[PDB]
Amino acid sequence: GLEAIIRKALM
Amino acid sequence: HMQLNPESADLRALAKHLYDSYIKSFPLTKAKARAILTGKTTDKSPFVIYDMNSLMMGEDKIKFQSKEVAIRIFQGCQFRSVEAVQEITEYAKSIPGFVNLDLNDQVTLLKYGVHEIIYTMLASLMNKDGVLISEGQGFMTREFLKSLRKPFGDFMEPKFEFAVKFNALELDDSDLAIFIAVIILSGDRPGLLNVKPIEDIQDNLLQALELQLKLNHPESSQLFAKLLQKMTDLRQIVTEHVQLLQVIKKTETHPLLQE
Ligand SMILES: O=C(NCc1ccccc1)c1cc(Cl)cc(C(=O)Nc2ccccc2)c1
Repeated sequence: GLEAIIRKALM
Repeated sequence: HMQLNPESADLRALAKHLYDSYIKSFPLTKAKARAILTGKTTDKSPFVIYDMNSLMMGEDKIKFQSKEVAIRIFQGCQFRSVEAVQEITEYAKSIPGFVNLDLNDQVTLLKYGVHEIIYTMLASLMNKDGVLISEGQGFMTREFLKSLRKPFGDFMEPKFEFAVKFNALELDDSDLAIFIAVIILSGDRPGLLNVKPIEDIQDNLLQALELQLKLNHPESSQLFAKLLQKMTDLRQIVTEHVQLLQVIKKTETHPLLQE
């Protein structure tokens, strides 16, 4: 959940 | 003794770069927050939720579906935290050396830092009476949040407790930008692959933070040490927070997760 958002935001 | 040399100049340019990036990533700064909370602004005066009646009017006239007030409030809080994760990630990308780290390490730092930085940025939005919400359109009193039924009544209390003592240190946006960067580059997060490069960036951020606090706070010669003690406090505080987020999850039942 948290990882999902961080990863997409990091793009 | 302290000298204005090429090294101190580079730490000041790093401090300024983080401030600039901070101002960019976080729409509502502590300076603007303190202006709203102290009525030292021309900007629109926020709507005060101090009881159930003022909440009901507030929902209709804040302009941000469970039939429980307490659940609707907590959902707004969790939606704002997703948004805060995105703002903090965007900020993390501006820290020199951070986008150069193993992506998996970038994720781990953010995964374990965001909650600690959310407590920090919440203090900027709080005074003894309550917390600014809805990017400063609303203000919700500490005692009203505390009156919500179990287990929602105790959700915000530890953030207020942290904020009362953290705010007493009178940090500004220039101090906070570096403070938050020191938190993100914590070499001791579980599951990191390549620790040394994180400690190397952190060492530089710690030197920048120490200089910022000496130049900016002639009233406390050990403010640097006191801030490191807060990063230590924040660790166990987030432990308790994550603990309660569970008790809720398994006792009570955001569009970017659905996508
Ligand atoms: O808008 C909120 N709740 C929705 C609502 C309000 C009033 C009536 C009905 C529904 C809300 C409530 C609380 Cl207690 C805190 C926050 C908030 O901004 N949290 C936050 C998290 C991370 C970083 C900064 C702030 C937002």
